[PDB]
Amino acid sequence: ERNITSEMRESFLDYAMSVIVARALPDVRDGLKPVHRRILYGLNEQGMTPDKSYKKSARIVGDVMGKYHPHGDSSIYEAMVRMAQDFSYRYPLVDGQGNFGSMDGDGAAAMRYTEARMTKITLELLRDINKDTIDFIDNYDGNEREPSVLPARFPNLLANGASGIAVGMATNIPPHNLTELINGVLSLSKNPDISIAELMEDIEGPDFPTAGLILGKSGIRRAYETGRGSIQMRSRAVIEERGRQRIVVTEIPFQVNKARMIEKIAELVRDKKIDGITDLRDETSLRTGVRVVIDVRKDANASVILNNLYKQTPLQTSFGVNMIALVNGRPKLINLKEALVHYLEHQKTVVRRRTQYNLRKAKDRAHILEGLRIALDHIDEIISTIRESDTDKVAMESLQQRFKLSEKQAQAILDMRLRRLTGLERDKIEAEYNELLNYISELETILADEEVLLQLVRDELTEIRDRFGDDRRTEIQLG
Amino acid sequence: INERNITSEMRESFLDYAMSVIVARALPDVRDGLKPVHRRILYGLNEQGMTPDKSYKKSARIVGDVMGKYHPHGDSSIYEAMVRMAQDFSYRYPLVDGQGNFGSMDGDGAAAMRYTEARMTKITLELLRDINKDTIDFIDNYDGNEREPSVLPARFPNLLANGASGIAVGMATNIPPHNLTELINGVLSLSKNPDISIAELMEDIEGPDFPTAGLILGKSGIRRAYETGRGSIQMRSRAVIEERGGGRQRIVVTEIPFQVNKARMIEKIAELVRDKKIDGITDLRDETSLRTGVRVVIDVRKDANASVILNNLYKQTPLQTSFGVNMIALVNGRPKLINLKEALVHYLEHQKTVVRRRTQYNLRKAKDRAHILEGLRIALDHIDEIISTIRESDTDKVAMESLQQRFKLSEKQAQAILDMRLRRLTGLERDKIEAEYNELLNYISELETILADEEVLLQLVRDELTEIRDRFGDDRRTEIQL
Amino acid sequence: KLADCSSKSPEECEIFLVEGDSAGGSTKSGRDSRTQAILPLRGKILNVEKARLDRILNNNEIRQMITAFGTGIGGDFDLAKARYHKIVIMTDADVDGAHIRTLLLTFFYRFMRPLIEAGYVYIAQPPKGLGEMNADQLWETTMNPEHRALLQVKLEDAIEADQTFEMLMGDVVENRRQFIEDNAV
Amino acid sequence: KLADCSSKSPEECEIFLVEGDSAGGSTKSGRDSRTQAILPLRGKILNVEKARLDRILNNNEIRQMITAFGTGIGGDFDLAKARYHKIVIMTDADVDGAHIRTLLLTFFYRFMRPLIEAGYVYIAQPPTGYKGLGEMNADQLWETTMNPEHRALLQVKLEDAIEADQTFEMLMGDVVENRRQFIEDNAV
DNA sequence: GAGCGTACGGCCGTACGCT
DNA sequence: GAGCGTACGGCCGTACGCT
Ligand SMILES: NC[C@H](Oc1noc2ccc(-c3ccccc3Cl)cc12)c1ccccc1
Ligand SMILES: NC[C@H](Oc1noc2ccc(-c3ccccc3Cl)cc12)c1ccccc1
Repeated sequence: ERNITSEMRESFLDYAMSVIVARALPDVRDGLKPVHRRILYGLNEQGMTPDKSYKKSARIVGDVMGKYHPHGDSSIYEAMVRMAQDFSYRYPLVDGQGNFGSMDGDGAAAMRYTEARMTKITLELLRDINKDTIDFIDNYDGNEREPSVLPARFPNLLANGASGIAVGMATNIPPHNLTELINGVLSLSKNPDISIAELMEDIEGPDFPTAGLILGKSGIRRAYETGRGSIQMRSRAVIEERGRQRIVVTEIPFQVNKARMIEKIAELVRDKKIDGITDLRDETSLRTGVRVVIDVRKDANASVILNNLYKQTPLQTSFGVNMIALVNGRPKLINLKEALVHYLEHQKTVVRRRTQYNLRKAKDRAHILEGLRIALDHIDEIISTIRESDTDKVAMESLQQRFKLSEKQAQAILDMRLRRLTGLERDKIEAEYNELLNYISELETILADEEVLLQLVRDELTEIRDRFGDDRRTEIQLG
Repeated sequence: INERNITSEMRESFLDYAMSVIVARALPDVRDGLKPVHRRILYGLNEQGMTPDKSYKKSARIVGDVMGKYHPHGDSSIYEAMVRMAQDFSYRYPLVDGQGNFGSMDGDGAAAMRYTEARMTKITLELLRDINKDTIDFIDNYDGNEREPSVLPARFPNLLANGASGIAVGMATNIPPHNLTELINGVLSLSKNPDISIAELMEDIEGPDFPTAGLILGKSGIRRAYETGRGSIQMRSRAVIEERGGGRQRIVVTEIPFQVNKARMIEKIAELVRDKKIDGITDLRDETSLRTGVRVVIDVRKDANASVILNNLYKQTPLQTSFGVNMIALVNGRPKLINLKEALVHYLEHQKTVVRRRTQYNLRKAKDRAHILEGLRIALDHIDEIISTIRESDTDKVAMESLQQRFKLSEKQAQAILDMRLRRLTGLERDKIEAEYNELLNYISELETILADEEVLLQLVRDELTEIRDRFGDDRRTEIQL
Repeated sequence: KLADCSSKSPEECEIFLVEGDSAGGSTKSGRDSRTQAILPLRGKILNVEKARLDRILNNNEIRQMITAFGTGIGGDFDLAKARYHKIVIMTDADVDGAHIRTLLLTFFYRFMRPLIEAGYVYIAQPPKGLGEMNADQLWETTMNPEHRALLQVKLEDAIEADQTFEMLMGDVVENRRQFIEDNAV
Repeated sequence: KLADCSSKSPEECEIFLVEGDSAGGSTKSGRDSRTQAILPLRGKILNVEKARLDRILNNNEIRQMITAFGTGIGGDFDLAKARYHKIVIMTDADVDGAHIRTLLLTFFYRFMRPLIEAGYVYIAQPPTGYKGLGEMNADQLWETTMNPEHRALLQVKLEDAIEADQTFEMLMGDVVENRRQFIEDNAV
């Protein structure tokens, strides 16, 4: 027996919660939904790096679906395709070989046909993932470990943006210029009490991969203040002599389908719902770039036809900002500053933990080298101790007792090869040991003084800005 | 001139396709019974150690790995080929162990590859046994970034055991499955008498043995097929007539012919009744269940003769079907129509090759190892001098030269001594080395006996086939009525 | 896509609703084909609480379920023309299972409420998914009347039920969001 | 399924026939959309040498090709109503590419022979070692295969009509034995 | 006959929130 | 509105030879 109300409320909550925290909404730290994170981590685990050659998509999707993402091959492949489209992602995270679609909304070829790898910038998302910088968790069947979040050494949520239909809520975050973002984070990292207004001297507004125009700072400001705002995007269009004129469109609004947008214009003309348009061609080519031509009747006013086209087609589109992401595993509507603060805090954590890990590993290694030094310095006695020992277990006990060695050091000495008893090998061991002690001291300086960390972070962010920073594409027109 | 004669283009284009479909798609190799796609799947399972002892891996993971590394074709072509190898109603000795919906006899497909998991069957280990002991030639994969096996060791005769059907260009293949026990007894008989007749072989190999069981009518078709490579074999459902109460009878079908679709076969019978084209059938139910097995019930009207209705059903439905034997496989890379004896001879010859090469490899490795152990013995026996020699040496290069000169060692032995760990200087370790060294000398002698006398080698083949027959041999399912 | 049972006595017949042909096939093998029918659906079904009536009646999955039950819908609903006295919802033990369960319950409650009242609607409890299980094990745990554990859907308060379906499955997002925040754990 | 070019001057227009939407999309990006049309087919096309005329005229891929060329078929074939003066067969560099090439050539030779005579049928030569054209990027597919400055098309020339009739009937006809004989004779 | 089994391919639904 | 982007899903064509 089961009450229908109880069944509905518990069943629907299970679904809704799952769609919110593990499908449709990105984490504020690395900007990734589960499926994106699992793909990039899968690329990394099979070392499909920019230097190595493209691997078949069906191989990648199979590996990701098997080990991390127990869902449809289409859900995985299409998510990987989008990360590889230079018109979808402002900073592409996947380097594709083959038909990964066009702006006309032709899909990618099937996964049998395409090959893929990491982009150089995706290395920065994954940098130090293996230095205990982020927590791993069990995969869906408990046969594998997957990362809860990526190190994200650049601010990917705002850089690439995110759109996601959840349950009870959606997200819509526009992409940004990486240079502007990082200048924003640096500003914030020097002044915790910084205003949105001051941040906007670094972060002018969104920067779409497709370029185009944004009309005014009102929408942008409201969106960065509150997490909600409408931003008016507009095609880059001019009127030019062809003694008849024409409208030429060279940039379209973000996430607008070129083929569909042209069909809407042809349909307005077919249905006599807009007056003055004598022809409509798509002269786009990879050589010429985007070029949609609209011929205007002689002594029809072209400026009036252009204003009508904006009102009546996606040639002008609104971007409805709704900045909802997961913060400590819960969906929060966040302003520009919360998003940057949560990111900077994630970086402080990643660099601290990396340093703690490097120190741990260096100390473990220094301890082993101390054992090898003792063994090389009394090698004649060590040999006799091991020779009079009947088993490995007895030798371990005898070495520990006789020479005041740890179990880890005694194991290391029993594993030492005879070629390590030559003259140059003793010097080589003490060389490594001295460098290790300087490194351990450098690491302890960083853990001792939180401010020393910040100065180091500045220099590594600057290196990333100099290698990956790029020019704004979307013009923001005042008034 | 970029100019091209239409006749030249057709002849060279079509030949490229046709040749490729024949030698690298649709026809199996006579040695391991596998088409390319099957071989690449089983080798892929083995390279990712998806073995019977380890847990089932997702099919999408397996298909991706195979498509990436070996088989540059559609995911559907690969997955469906893997599914079939996992169906106990398709493969007489399944080569893939499936978890989930891998279809039924009603012809509902397998669930999509996202839904299913798979691994090797215990018998697929026998297909792959000794693949790593230089028993078969490897070749470059399609892009030259990987090595794939040209053929599997195939330590049981898989072509005849599981059979094969394949539409090529200019030719097809249709080979029925066989009983493994009967096959191996056949090979043993042949291995003792090269001049054996098909007739004598058929005292071991009665005929085909389908996974679905059922009946074969007569030895005429079977004989013609084993003689010539071509023959029609009449298969028949196992059906009985039984009282159902009220003096009324019914026909119960418990086994159907091989590769016949149960759901489709019932629909043909219902359609004959709907269209009044067969008289006397009052009901038709499929009482098949995992508890009962296959059970198709046909209720017969009280007046009506049930034996006459059964004979009509055989004439008018797939309840009786022919299996058209067309025994074409690749022999030295070319399609050949082969009789039963050629197929068994080519198989036995493959085994002699695999075991000879394995033995040559084991001898190579054992000798290399014996040589190293001789070096380690010398080193342990004069360990005090060895240490001093290495300590007075400035570099590894000097130590290598000094050890070789001072102790009359090879470069391989000196390298082995420099690589020796300190834990090898304990008391038990010197005894362990001499134990291994003495066993190695007996093994080297056993291996040389095999390479010296082809009769010793052939007996090894016989003995290993017999071990497989005793572990994997099983009862006949298909009754052959004489 | 319906695999009907042999018996034409509704009082002893039961129909199993499953997510796709994946579960469909495993189920058809496992079942007692004398008394157990199977209707495999095609993933997420129409949310009838949000959808317009034109779309609902034209939907192919909604049509197949109406045809299978043979009761008709709304005013023309006739409990005595029912072809099964047990309609079993057998969705996977995952989150997308729970969603398809809420979507079917929404259809039954809005278009065939007397079926729920009569106690003909049940919820199977498979022990990741049952599309991945074998038929032998799927029978013994979930479909065998000797060992299975069905939950019978009981409607207690019709006013409270009307509010719950309208809140979870209705077009008003704010009430749904409020419910999630309130009940989040 | 046809992505037509802007120019309506057949003398300077060309149509590319490709194996699927995989190659279709890569091609549509690469092409000069002023003079280069694209008709993506749907895998293996009907073998017109084996098929009955009823089936051929009802086939959706055969219909789209007839519509695209605008010449009609057989007796009603009109070379002057041709909408392209270059029909380019651009199949993948593999064995199933070669098959779709033989299947298209069989259709052209039996139903539009004067198109071949006029020298309007060509065969693109994509560089070998990519899986197909669905595996190439558009930039590279243009420069090697579609750019009139650097591409290498083969023009299909019909020399002996008697020898051609025998070759199509042998390779693509319903008689298996002549086809099998040809393969054995010409193997390696 | 029609469909067997590797190959080349394509086309349709549903939920969810926001503007 | 209608479509953005992860999720649940499904269904059809063609070659090839032989029975
Ligand atoms: N934080 C402000 C507020 O929170 C939630 N709205 O809906 C939710 C659903 C679930 C949870 C949750 C709670 C606890 C643990 C895990 C989870 Cl996922 C939190 C919220 C919000 C309202 C409106 C918009 C954005 C954010
Ligand atoms: N022995 C007659 C015949 O052989 C062939 N039919 O088609 C072929 C195509 C190619 C080759 C070949 C020859 C030499 C080198 C490499 C190759 Cl691949 C042989 C045959 C046959 C066919 C079917 C059944 C029985 C016999």
